[PDB]
Amino acid sequence: LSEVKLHLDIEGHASHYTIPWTELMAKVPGLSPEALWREANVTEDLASMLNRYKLIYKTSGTLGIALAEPVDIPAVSEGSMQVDASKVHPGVISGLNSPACMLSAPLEKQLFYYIGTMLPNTRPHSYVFYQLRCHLSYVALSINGDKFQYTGAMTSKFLMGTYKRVTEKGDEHVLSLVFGKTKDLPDLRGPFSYPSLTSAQSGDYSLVIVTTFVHYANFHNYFVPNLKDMFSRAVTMTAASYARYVLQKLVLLEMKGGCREPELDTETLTTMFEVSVAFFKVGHAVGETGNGCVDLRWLAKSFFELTVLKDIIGICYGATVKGMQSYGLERLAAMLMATVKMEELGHLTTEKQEYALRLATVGYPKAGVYSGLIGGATSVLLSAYNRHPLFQPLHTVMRETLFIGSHVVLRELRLNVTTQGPNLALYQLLSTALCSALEIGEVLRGLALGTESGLFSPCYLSLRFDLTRDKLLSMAPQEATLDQAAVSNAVDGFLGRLSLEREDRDAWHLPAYKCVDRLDKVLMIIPLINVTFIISSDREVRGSALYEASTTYLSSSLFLSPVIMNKCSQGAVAGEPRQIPKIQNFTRTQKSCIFCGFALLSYDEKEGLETTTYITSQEVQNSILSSNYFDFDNLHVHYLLLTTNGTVMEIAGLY
Amino acid sequence: KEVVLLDFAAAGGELGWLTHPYGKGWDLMQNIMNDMPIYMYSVCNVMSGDQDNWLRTNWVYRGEAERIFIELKFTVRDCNSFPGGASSCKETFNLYYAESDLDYGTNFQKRLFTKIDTIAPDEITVKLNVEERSVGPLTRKGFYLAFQDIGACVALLSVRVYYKK
Amino acid sequence: WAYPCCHVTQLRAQHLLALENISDIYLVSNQTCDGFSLASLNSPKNGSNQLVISRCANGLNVVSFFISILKRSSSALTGHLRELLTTLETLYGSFSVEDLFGANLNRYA
Ligand SMILES: *[C@@H]1O[C@H](CO)[C@@H](O)[C@H](O)[C@H]1NC(C)=O
Ligand SMILES: *[C@@H]1O[C@H](CO)[C@@H](O)[C@H](O)[C@H]1NC(C)=O
Ligand SMILES: *[C@@H]1O[C@H](CO)[C@@H](O)[C@H](O)[C@H]1NC(C)=O
Ligand SMILES: *[C@@H]1O[C@H](CO)[C@@H](O)[C@H](O)[C@H]1NC(C)=O
Repeated sequence: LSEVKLHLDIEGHASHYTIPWTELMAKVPGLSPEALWREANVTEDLASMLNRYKLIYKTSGTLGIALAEPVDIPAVSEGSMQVDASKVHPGVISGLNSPACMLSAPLEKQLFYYIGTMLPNTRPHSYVFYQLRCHLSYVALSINGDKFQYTGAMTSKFLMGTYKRVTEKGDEHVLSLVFGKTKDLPDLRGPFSYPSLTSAQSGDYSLVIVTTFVHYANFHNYFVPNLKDMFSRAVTMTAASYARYVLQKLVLLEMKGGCREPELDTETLTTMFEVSVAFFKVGHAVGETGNGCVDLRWLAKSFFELTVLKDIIGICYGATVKGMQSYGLERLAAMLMATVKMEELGHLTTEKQEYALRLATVGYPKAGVYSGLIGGATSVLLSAYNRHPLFQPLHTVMRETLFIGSHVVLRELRLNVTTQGPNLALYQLLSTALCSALEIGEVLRGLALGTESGLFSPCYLSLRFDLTRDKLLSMAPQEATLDQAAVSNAVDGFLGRLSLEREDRDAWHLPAYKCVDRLDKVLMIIPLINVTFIISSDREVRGSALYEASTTYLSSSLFLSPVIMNKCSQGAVAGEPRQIPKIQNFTRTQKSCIFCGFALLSYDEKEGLETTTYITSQEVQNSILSSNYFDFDNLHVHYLLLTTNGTVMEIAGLY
Repeated sequence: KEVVLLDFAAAGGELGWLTHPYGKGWDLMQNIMNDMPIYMYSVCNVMSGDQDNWLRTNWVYRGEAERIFIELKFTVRDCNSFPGGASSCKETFNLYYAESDLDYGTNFQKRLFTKIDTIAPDEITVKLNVEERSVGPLTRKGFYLAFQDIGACVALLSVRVYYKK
Repeated sequence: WAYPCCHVTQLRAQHLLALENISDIYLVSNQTCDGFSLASLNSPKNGSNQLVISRCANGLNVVSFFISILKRSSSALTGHLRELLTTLETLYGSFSVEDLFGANLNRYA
C-alpha cells in the first residue's frame, strides 16, 4: 500500500488531512481498501452514475413522527451477580429469588457468533451499498416451492429483510427493508442519501426501502405494506411484547389453513418482516446497552418468547434461524432448574412460577428429555386448578401462566415416548377437567376476535374427543356484536386444533390407548391413579369391565371401559353390558376426602358429556357438594362417578 | 509558410524543460483529456506570496529566423475564486527569452534573461486563452525561452514557436 | 489546484493508478465547479521530469469511499482523522444530485 493526503477546498481554501493505510490497516484487520476502491467505480462518467441513481426507487417524503421509545431492559437489580456468559461457573446463582443479570458484553458475542455477508454483490445492492461482511444473525424462509425467498439478516445495530421472487423464467425481483438507528445504517455507495430512501423516521430510528423502480412496480401488485404502522409497531413496542405479538398471529393462523399453503399477499409478507424484527429488537436491546448487564428476568422472558416464536415459524413456514442463541444463557437457566423442586413449583408466587417456566424452555436445548420439568408444569396446573372456581373460563393471568408452562408438556406429547406417565396423564386429566362449556365459550370468542383468549386453553391439551362442530356451536358466543363468520371459523380452527391425526401433539402416548379398536369412536379418557377409563361409543374394547348408561334412542352409544393398571386385555368382554349401580344413600355434607382421586362426570342423554371434575383436594370436593352442581330437575342429565377401584357409580340423589 | 522550431504540446514533446526553484515552482503534469495524456506545466502558489518561479525551455536552434512568433495557450484561474484575493494572488505571468550561441545546459541564471511582455489572458474567467508575441531580430545560433511566475494560478498547455519564410 | 475541473471518464484499461500509486487526492467544492463533485488522483512524483500523473475521479464516489473507510475503521480514528470524517460527510452533504439532471455533464473536456 502507502499513505494518502486529501487536499479539499472547503470554505474557499485548502484544508488537507492524511490517511495512513499501513497504520489503519493493521489496527483493524479485515479492512480491504483496494476491494472497496474497486466497489466504488471511481472513474464513473456522470452519465452512467446518474442513470444508475435513477434506477433505485425514491420515497415520497413522510418525514418524522413523534414515537416514544419504550423502557425494555431495566437497570441492574440491587446488588446483582453479574454473570459472564463465557465463564458460566456452577453455584454462581443460588436460587430463583436471588437477583441476577448477565453481562451484555460477552452475551452479544454468543448471539452474533456467525460471520457472513450482510450486503451482497447482487443486482439491487451493488448499486446502493458498499459490500459488507460482519457478525450477524438471520431468519430465512422459503415459500411457493423455493421460488419466493425471504432473509431477515440482522446485527446488533440494524436489520435488513430482503424479499426475492423468481418468475418461472430466470428473473429475480428483489426488495429490501432496512430498520435500525439512522447513524447505524450501512454505508451508502453512490450519490445516494438515506432521506431519499427513507419510508418512515422517528427520533433516531428509520425504515429504509431499497429496490428498483421496476421491482417496486412488481411487488405493488401483491405487497402494499403499511410501512408507517410497521415502523410505529417496531419502535414503540418492547422486545418481548412484540415477540408475543408475532407468534400469536402465526399460532392463530396455523390453526386455520393459513400455513399448509401460504399465499403471496400483503399480510403474509408483512409478518415475514415482523418475524425478523422480533429477533432484532431483542439482540438490539442487548447490544444497545453497551458494556453493561441485563436483568436475568428480562432475559428469561424475551428469550422465552423467541424460543416459542422460533418453533412456530418452523412448523408453519419451514424457516431457519441462525443465531440469537447463547449457550451461556442455556447453561445459566439449566442451573436454576436444579435449584427448584419441580414437585412443588406450584407453591411459589405466580411470578416466580412464570420466571421458572420461562427458564425451563429457554434452557431446554442442553437439558435432556428426562428432566423433571414435566412435574413442574403439572405442579403449576394443580395449584391453579385448586384456586379456580369450577367450570368457569380461565382468567387472564392464569391462562397466561399455563400457556408458558404448556410448551414443556407439548415437548412430551410431541416427543415419541417419555417416562412421565404419572405427571403427564395428570396434567392431561386436569386439562380435561378445566375445559367446560364456558371455557370453550371464551376461547371461541377469543379466537373469533383474535384476542389473547384464543391463543391457549387447557382444552387444547385435554382428553376430550366429543367436540364435534355442532357440539361446539352449542357453546359458541351468540352475541350479535360478534361476527358469525369469524365465530363459524373459530369453531373450525378449534376443531382443527384438536383433530388427532396430522397434529401429532394429541395422543398415542398413553399405554391404555392400545385397548381401542376404532380410534374415532372414543369420547373421553380419564386417567386416575391405578385406573384409566375409556368412555366411547365404541363397543369392541379390551377394558376390564364395560358399562352402558341409557344414553337415548337417538345417539350411537355411551360406553365406559375401566382399564386396570393401564393394561389392556385379550378380547372385548362378551355378553350384555353391565348396569351402573345407582346411589341414593349419600349425604351432601362431608368432612373427609372420600372422593379424592375420583373423577365426577356429568352428561346429558341427548347432548352428550357435559362437565368433568377431578377431585384433587378437600376444597374441590367442598365446591361440588356445597354448590348447585347436583341438579336432578332435568331427567336427561346423569352424574356418574369414576372410582380408582375401576367402578362407575351413578348418583341419583342425596340426603 | 510557417517553420516550427518548438512545439510543446505535440509530437513527443516537453522532454527536458528546466525548473527553478527545484520542486517549489512549476509542476509537470499528465491527464488524459479526450482519451490521451496532454502534458502541462502548472504552478499555483496563490497564497504563499513573493513567488519567483521559473520554467526554462530546452535550447532552440535559430536557423534562418530573423523574427520568431511565440504562441502561448494557457488557463488562468481568477483570484476571486480564492477567497483571499488581491493580496498575494496574481493573474499574469512573465515571458522572457535569452539568446546564446552555445548550449549552457542546466546552468540557468535569471539575470541573463530579458523580458518580452507580461502575459494576461484578456478574458480572466473552457476559456483556453491564446496569446502570441514576436521577437526580433534574432542574431545568435539559438535562444532560450523562459516563463516567470509571480504568484498566479496558471497552467501552460501549448508553447509553439515558429518563423514565417 | 491549478486545474480543478476535469472530465470523468473510465480509463478502461492500462492507464490506471489504482490507489497504490496514488498519494494526493484533490476534492473540488460546491461552488468551484458549478456543483460537480470532481476529484483528481495524483502520484507522488515520477523519475527525472518529476511529473505528477493525474486522473479525474467521480467525487461523490471517492468521498463516500473515504467516509466508509473511516467508519469501517472507527476505532483508530485519531483526532484529525475523525475531523476528516465529519468534514467529508458535510462536503458530500453539500452537493445535490437532483440538480445534476438540469445540466450538461460533458461541460468539460
Ligand atoms: C463502471 O461504470 C461504467 C460506466 O462508466 C459501467 O459500464 C461499468 O459496468 C461500471 N463498473 C462496474 C464494476 O459496475
Ligand atoms: C393403587 O392400588 C394398590 C392396590 O390396589 C394400593 O396398594 C395403592 O396404595 C394404590 N395407589 C394409590 C396411589 O392409591
Ligand atoms: C519514471 O518513469 C520513467 C518512464 O517514463 C522511468 O524511466 C523512471 O525510472 C521512473 N522513475 C522512477 C521509477 O523512479
Ligand atoms: C453550498 O454549500 C452550502 C453549505 O456549505 C449550502 O448551504 C448551499 O446550499 C450549497 N449550494 C448549493 C447550490 O447547493
